[PDB]
Amino acid sequence: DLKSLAKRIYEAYLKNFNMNKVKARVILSGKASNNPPFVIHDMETLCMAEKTLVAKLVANGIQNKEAEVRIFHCCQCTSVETVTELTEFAKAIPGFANLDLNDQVTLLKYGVYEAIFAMLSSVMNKDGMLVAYGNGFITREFLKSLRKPFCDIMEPKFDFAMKFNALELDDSDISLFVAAIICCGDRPGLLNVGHIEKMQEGIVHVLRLHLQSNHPDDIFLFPKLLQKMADLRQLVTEHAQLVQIIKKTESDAALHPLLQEIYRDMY
Ligand SMILES: Cc1cccc(Nc2cc(Cl)nc(SCC(=O)O)n2)c1C
Ligand SMILES: Cc1cccc(Nc2cc(Cl)nc(SCC(=O)O)n2)c1C
Repeated sequence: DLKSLAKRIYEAYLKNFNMNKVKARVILSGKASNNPPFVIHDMETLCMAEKTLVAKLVANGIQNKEAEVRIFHCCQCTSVETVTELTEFAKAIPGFANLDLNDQVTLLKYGVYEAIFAMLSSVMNKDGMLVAYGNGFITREFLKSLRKPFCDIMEPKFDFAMKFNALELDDSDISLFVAAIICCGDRPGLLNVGHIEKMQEGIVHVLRLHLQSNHPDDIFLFPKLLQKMADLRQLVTEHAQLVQIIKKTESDAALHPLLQEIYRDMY
């Protein structure tokens, strides 16, 4: 029964996310054959990568804009796609589809970015992150090179990811972790907190059992992951504040309407 739950969540994860850790680590390891990632480490390579990966935009003249504005809009596009995937994943979580329609929206509103930065670790190593469906690799140092405030976007997530990747979780662990993130009983605005906590309790229960079987060498792995969930909520809170800064101080860098709605009245 509980392994049913764990397998259903794992299978929904493998099915709904176009990029997962095993596939990411292959690309990140320099392995693979055709269509390897284009490395984006300075202005020259960013322009080259854009001419191949976003041809229509280049024809619209985006390369007249600041590199920081293109990178930010690239980030937004990835976020919209990942929110779409997480929304479908959550539907595959047992019990979620039975919740009130307003509570589903609320759980995903507060959960998506915590889950996003958790799973972002999977496509990060100490030197950069995968982008563009595995076809680009943008270096950590190039991102640090951007003018403020855009140089402050990615680095706190690199810092989180290096410590998160140190736990050596696999997709079977991560799928349960993300399920636990979404089914969070203390989100603001929740109508039926009681059903969500019962849903949360069952998922975390399976997580605890799964980590017991999958990581018998890490005595405190379960409470370490509880702490990472708190760490992610703080990271998202801070991230929403930097995005709000960029929204008002930085013109040319408008916010997408799906993401705008996520941050509205969030924190
Ligand atoms: C790392 C990478 C890969 C592929 C394309 C791009 N540049 C982008 C990507 C996107 Cl989705 N959008 C833009 S500019 C959009 C606009 O100016 O409204 N520029 C970048 C920065
Ligand atoms: C899965 C993935 C990989 C790479 C980038 C992104 N989007 C990000 C990541 C970071 Cl650290 N920052 C941003 S700012 C735009 C937004 O708030 O959605 N967007 C995402 C969501």
